[PDB]
Amino acid sequence: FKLPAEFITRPHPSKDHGKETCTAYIHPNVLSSLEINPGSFCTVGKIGENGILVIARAGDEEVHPVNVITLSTTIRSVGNLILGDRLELKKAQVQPPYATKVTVGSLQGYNILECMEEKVIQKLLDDSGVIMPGMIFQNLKTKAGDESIDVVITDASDDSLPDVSQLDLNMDDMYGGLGSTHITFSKETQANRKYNLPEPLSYAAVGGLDKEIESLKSAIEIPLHQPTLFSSFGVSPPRGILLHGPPGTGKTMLLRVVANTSNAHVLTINGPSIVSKYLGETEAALRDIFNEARKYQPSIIFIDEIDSIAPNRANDDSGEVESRVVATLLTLMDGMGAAGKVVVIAATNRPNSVDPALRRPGRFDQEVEIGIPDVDARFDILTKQFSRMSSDRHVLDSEAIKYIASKTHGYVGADLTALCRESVMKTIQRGLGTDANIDKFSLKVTLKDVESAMVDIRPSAMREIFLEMPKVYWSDIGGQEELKTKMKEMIQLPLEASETFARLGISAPKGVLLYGPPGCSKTLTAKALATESGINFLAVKGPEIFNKYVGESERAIREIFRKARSAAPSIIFFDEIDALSPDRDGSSTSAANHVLTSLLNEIDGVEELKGVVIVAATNRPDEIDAALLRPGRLDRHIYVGPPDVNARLEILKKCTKKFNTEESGVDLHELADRTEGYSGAEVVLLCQEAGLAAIMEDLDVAKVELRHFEKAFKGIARGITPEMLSYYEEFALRS
Amino acid sequence: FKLPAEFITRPHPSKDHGKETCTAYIHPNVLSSLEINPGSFCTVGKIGENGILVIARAGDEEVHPVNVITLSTTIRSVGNLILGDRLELKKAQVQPPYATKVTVGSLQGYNILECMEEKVIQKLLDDSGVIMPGMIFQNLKTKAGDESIDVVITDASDDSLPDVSQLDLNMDDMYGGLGSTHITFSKETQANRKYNLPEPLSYAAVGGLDKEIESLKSAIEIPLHQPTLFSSFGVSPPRGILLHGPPGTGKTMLLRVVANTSNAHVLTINGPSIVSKYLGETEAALRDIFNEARKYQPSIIFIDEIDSIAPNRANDDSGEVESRVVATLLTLMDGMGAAGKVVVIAATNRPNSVDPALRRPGRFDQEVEIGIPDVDARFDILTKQFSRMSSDRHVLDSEAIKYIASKTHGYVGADLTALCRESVMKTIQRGLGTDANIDKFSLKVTLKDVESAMVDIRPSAMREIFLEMPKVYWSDIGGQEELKTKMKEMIQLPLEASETFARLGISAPKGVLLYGPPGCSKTLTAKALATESGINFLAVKGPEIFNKYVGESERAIREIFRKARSAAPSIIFFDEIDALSPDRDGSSTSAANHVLTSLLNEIDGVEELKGVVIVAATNRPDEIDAALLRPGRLDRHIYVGPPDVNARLEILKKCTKKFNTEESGVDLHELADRTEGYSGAEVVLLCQEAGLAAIMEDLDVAKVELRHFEKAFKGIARGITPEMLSYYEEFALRS
Ligand SMILES: Nc1ncnc2c1ncn2[C@@H]1O[C@H](COP(=O)(O)OP(=O)(O)OP(=O)(O)O)[C@@H](O)[C@H]1O
Ligand SMILES: Nc1ncnc2c1ncn2[C@@H]1O[C@H](COP(=O)(O)OP(=O)(O)OP(=O)(O)O)[C@@H](O)[C@H]1O
Ligand SMILES: Nc1ncnc2c1ncn2[C@@H]1O[C@H](COP(=O)(O)OP(=O)(O)O)[C@@H](O)[C@H]1O
Repeated sequence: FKLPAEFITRPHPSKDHGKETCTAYIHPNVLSSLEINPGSFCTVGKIGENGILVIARAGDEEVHPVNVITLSTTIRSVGNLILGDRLELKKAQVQPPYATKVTVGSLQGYNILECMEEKVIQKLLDDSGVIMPGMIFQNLKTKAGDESIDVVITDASDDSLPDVSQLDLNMDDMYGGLGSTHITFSKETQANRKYNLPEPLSYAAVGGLDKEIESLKSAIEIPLHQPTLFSSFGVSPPRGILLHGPPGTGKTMLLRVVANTSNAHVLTINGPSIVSKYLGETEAALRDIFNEARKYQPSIIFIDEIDSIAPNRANDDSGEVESRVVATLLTLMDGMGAAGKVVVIAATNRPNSVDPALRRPGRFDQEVEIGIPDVDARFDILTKQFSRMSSDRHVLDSEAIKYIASKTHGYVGADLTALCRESVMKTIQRGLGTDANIDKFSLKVTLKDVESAMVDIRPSAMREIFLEMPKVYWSDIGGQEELKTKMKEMIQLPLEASETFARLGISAPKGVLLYGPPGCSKTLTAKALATESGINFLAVKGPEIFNKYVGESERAIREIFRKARSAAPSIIFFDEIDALSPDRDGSSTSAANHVLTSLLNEIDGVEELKGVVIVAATNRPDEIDAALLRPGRLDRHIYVGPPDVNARLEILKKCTKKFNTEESGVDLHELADRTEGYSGAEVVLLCQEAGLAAIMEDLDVAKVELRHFEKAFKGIARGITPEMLSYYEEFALRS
Repeated sequence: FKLPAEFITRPHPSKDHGKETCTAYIHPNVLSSLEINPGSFCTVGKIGENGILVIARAGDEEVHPVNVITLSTTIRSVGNLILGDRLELKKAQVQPPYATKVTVGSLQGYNILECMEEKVIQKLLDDSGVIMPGMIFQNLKTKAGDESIDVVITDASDDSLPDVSQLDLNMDDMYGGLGSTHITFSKETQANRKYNLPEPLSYAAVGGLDKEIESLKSAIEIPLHQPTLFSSFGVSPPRGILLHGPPGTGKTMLLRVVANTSNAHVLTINGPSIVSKYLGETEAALRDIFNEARKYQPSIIFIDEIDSIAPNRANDDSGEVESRVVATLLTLMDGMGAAGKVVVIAATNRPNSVDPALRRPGRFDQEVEIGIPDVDARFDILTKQFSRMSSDRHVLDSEAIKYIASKTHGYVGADLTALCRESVMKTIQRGLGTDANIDKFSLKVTLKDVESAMVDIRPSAMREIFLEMPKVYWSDIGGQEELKTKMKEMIQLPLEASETFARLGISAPKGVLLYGPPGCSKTLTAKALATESGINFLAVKGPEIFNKYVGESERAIREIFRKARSAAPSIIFFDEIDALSPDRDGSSTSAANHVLTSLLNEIDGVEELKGVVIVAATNRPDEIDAALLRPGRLDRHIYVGPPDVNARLEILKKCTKKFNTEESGVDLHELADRTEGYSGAEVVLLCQEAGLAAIMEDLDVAKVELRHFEKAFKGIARGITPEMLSYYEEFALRS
């Protein structure tokens, strides 16, 4: 009449040896309810993963609750079982026929033990059960030397009739006291790929994320493993940790890693599955999971897609499962325990869509920010992936890895794995369709498939409000020497003399204004500074922040200011301020005035932010209001006129990188002399036109001829007039 | 067949001794239904944390109904049980093994009893129970010296095998009349933090709320304790109290403290959780709650999230749970009784979001308003927090507290608590990473972690209507003596001649206006006046009142005017009046005209605000309409022009305070003489630019040289033209 539905796993206590494989503590009523003899094998469905881990069963001592079951740490780790997964029990399969080879693998060790062995076979196969796909055991105490040693038993040779049961349980035979089947120590094989066993996630897979993953590790370590330190204080420890960022950054993998590396109980909600038609069913499920987490002292709560289950209260009054659930859960967690050891993780894609009641400092104080990987992080990810896929299947060199990382500017970490997979597909196709099913070992991995993959991937990460570490070197930029020297001076003053300024009480100007021709040297300078300084860079587009709704731009400005404040000292750059600054001449609406007063208040109004640096670039400097155009804020002004010969030569070389300079025969000096009064955008347009003319001659071309460049120069005009130069000169004279 | 659903606690009547620990006046039918011996222990589920206050059971005299149960005031105080809490009976647990040490704590006392103790052990352990966490007993009557003494039994070393029992009750075995176990009279420590017992809240915990908390105390004391006070005049006592203010200020603490300190029944609704699919079920529960509250004379009603459950009728006509619940609750509260003794507390985040039908003189006339804490209140809050934290874990001198309070101009109590929490987190992680898990007591809490915490706290309360300025004294202010006696006269007339105005009929003109070139220190003088005068101030900006929603600006203006009226005679200053005033020169929406008409009607129409003083400053006189430029309303005009020679000399002192004048070699008056066409803001800009030049010339210096000041003067223009000064003089002449 008990009718058990689901079970919860639990590690075997008391340590020592005991049984350690077939504990399977089950209430006698449940033992009789399954119509299977207790002193025999048992099966744990765990709603999937067929094979069902055939293991022997044993009785309890009347102190084991029905809802829990012990499947031993070894089996829990081998089967990729995490504390909190739903477990189901049913009848057992046929008895194991026999074992053929059973050979160790010597995980994370150099092997060659011999003396250190001391008959591992006895301590390994003496246990009842011991399923042959995988055993891992603690070092215990072997001879003199202590240390930690572990072995794995992947490799198999026997054949089992039931294809559904891939776990192929085998029996153990012995002859002795205190000889296997033709030894067991051989080779240092890794996890076998034949059975496709689930390899537990580890921190080694994630690379380039070190600082914030370490911070999260500490912030999860200090509540749970050492609660007495806080219990001495007793100041309401934090329970919620924010994990948000762009999609594809790998938050799910981080959650899996922190769940696997910790033996404590965790909760994995399915999201909308908890939502039910009944009014009180959701509350019953919430209180059930909460009291389950409270009953077992070490517990962790994982919540994903908060914006879906718990949307914003004001944004949408959908009803049913709504902010009432938020209120109930907050009230429950606000008094569930004084100190305890409980961790709640809120992993959401966009905190803005989340109810701002969730984003309260009192409860959800801890916040972790995840951004798109930079060049170093991308290189680390690629190297880790190459190490994981092993050198026997590829022939690559590290310089190609830097080249690939540099070629990927806006690529996300999720894009790299797909790029590798599609490169594998391209290599497989290029081998098959060409050589008629030749051996794939020789072809391995090359660079042409990777190049084709990055050409045809077409990522959807181009549109974004924040780009992280643009890549442009000083051998690619174009500008005048005085501007470069000045920018170096005012980037080296604050970051190297903040303490000196604090001692003198003068701080930093925190304002730079740029104005010049629309060609170049006004926008690419920000990217050059971002690449050189290695500091966080914020780019804001004028028309982008404009919205039909009035007041949205104010919220965007507040959000970007908060991001700049919370994202360490950085530099803030605006692409075009001339599209929002004019509020009188342009007869703009109240939104422009609100934006102007907001930026005026944020720059030097009743608040001072020494760490951040504000730099702006504009095309026409006159329409900016005098309130913003005041010395003290953006006081520094640079004339920065049209690019000179070497800068134009440099941008021509940059545009000629795809082509070959020596094949064309151009010395880069005649073209620079001919193109002197033009602009950088005009130079790019001329290069594009010359390339089009070259490729329309005889289809694909390996080089561009000088006649095409001459035709492009003649046909296309600069479009610039001395009037704008005189206007800039007279504006600079009055300033 | 009775099927008891839930039970509510009640203090043990008749005083005396009786049981006083194990009264347990439950109906015998419930005892028989649970299949447990009446002379055995009992437990209350109270939703979660099973094992609360294992206490022996007994029977009643068939008079007390099933719903109400009694567990005595001692157990009520021990378990922090709120009156009328929902309790679910559970089966008993096996008898306690033994008591190990037993030692008193001497709550709220200096201990050292000895002579007047007179063997409290016999009376302490003669009663059944004596639980490990503690007991609370009244002083009763022992010898002479009256007064009140209480003892708690916090510290003990009893071991219990099951971790489910959170209260681990112990048995009683002592020898006495009318040899122990290692005595019990020792130490005077507080509640043990190892067992993390829930300490009830106290009025001393909340700081900086003295006036409003005393008003709330009086408002909740008038109806209940002495209903005759209000029933003598026979005008019916109020039943509802409105609590409102910024989120996370004091509401939950007020509710919890008034619930704990009052022996009356306390009931808190679950808000939207009560709402179900059945329309009539919630309303039937509402009559059930009202009948339960009316049945017992001492009762407290707590209402939360009023806006969520009772929105504005006109704002949203959704359906289902709607104004019908408002009408039924209004009818229930209108005719519950004639005099009675019942207080209803309504804590809402937004008063305007609440349905105005609720805000009625006959129902919810009483309102409690709590603003954002000022410097003094925040300092008191921080000092109370450090007092609670105690000096055994950290050291903090008073000046650091004052500096932190001054820095945290806009922080809220929740923000301060979160900042302290993540300060402790940062200290713990820093110590761990720097010393490999060293003792945290030696490192404790310093100012560096606090500074890092306030840098990375990411404040969210900056966008607030109420703002507090930095405090500046007249010595810090450099200004001319001209008009100083005038402004002293205007500030001293309403405040120090209210009776003279009332008798003579002169009243308050309430008209002060400021004008002149930007940087003429009008805002600085207003801030200095507000700081020195020691009077309440309301910070109003130009665009701040301008709201995107139609009518929101009018509501904000009405709210700020009501706050000024109810916050004693004060001063209201507009930072930028040159935005709301212009309605004819430029194209403006009808909202600006409505605001102008409303302010014109408020300043002098129909009503006169004698107590408060209206002062404003403008950047251009043409923007002010002729309607406001009339005698009686802003008739007084203060020139407050550019600073004089002596004023600029005094200004130069403040900017040079960080530097040292002696080694500079300048006389500090010749530089001021050379700078006569500038303004105070312009002088500050010149000093800042000179400091920037000094730090950019040779980095670290201890002084600014004459050459730097000369270069700053040469490179910066005054930016002021005589024509605008002439226009200002002409405008002043005509008015
Ligand atoms: N830092 C990384 N290193 C390696 N692979 C990564 C990284 N970030 C993402 N990936 C790749 O992206 C995929 C994992 O994406 P995952 O779903 O975990 O991302 P997420 O940002 O948490 O988003 P989602 O909301 O879809 O869960 C895998 O293919 C994985 O290889
Ligand atoms: N004056 C204060 N001193 C110390 N801590 C405070 C103070 N005010 C608020 N807090 C902190 O903020 C938390 C919540 O604040 P508070 O209880 O005052 O909010 P509330 O307005 O009643 O709640 P809600 O956000 O639900 O309306 C407290 O538990 C405490 O940690
Ligand atoms: N002599 C001075 N020393 C220091 N600060 C000054 C001085 N004069 C003006 N200020 C600062 O400049 C501000 C003056 O504001 P103001 O420009 O008059 O406002 P508005 O733009 O409405 O005219 C004040 O907030 C004050 O802090």
